[PDB]
Amino acid sequence: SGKAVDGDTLVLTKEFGLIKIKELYEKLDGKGRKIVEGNEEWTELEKPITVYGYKDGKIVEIKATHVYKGVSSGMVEIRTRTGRKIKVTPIHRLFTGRVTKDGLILKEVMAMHVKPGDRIAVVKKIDGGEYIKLDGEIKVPEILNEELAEFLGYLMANGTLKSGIIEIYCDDESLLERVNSLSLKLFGVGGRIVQKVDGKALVIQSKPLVDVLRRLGVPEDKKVENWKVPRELLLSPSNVVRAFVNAYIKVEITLASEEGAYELSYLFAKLGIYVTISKSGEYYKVRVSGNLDTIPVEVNGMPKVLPYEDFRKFAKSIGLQHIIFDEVIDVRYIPEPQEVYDVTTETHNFVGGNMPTLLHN
Ligand code: NI
Ligand code: NI
Ligand code: NI
Repeated sequence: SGKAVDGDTLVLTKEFGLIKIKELYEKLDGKGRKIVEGNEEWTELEKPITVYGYKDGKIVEIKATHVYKGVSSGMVEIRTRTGRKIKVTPIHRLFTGRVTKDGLILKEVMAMHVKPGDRIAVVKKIDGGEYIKLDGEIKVPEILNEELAEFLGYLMANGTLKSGIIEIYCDDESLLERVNSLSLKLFGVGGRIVQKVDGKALVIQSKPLVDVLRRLGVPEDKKVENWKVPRELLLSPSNVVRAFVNAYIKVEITLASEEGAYELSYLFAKLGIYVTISKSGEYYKVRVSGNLDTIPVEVNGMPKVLPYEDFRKFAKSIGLQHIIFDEVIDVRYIPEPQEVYDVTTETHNFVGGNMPTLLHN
């Protein structure tokens, strides 16, 4: 086998958003020049796609030129403290590393040899994105600007899409006037703040508004099985995502959708926001804290581990990041054959996993 990952491993791409690598492979398969050797297959893509990777000290957009599928006789599963869970072939590479006076020093380690306590590299800040254009009756904003994203923030944070009706509950009357004002501004349709008998609420009665908001990917409400972040938000610029997130939080988020929680970790990473995920019973809890409680550094040119409050003093001393170092809590070998997948990029690394992780093929 080569250096490869489980088919459910999420990958952030420009062309398809956040997608499991087996589903990306099915879309790029054979679209180019193909080489088959037994159970392994390589395609040199006729049209390279765009993914994200570590390059010149930043997490940025990069080209991906080749795809791979084969079989591995077993896998390694690595669980870290922030909640990353990555399933990879034993020779797949990850990065350990340290913070020094002149930036990060990294070191490749095969997944088979990662042990608990290792500080592996994960992605805290994603640079990238561009304004997305969207698809008469209710007027619709033609690009996904900051105002539309702010509206969608409030909506998905505490709004439902009953009937052909939109309802948004809260206190803080200024938030609710803001939502109605933005609704009139963007869509030309307003609502009245019906002081409901539980608390205050805004309600907009427009059958075609809930419909285009559904087409945008807005969930009918929270507490739904397939709750997901609208695709276009992951692909948007940083200021748009900030307009969304500042509205979505008025700090923890409980969901029943594994996928939606993972997508949220990517959305927050696009703002450099440190995020953890935990699973209580069947529910997922996305917690929004800027780094771990201990940080691996180089002092005296020698390795050391510093608590957070000594690390911050040392870091302010030297001028301080897109990458941080998560702590492994569990390494497991799974002796089970499965299909594995890979994507070749110019940097020989890419950003994937249930939470943004720097993977090295
Ligand atoms: Ni290498
Ligand atoms: Ni940056
Ligand atoms: Ni509220």
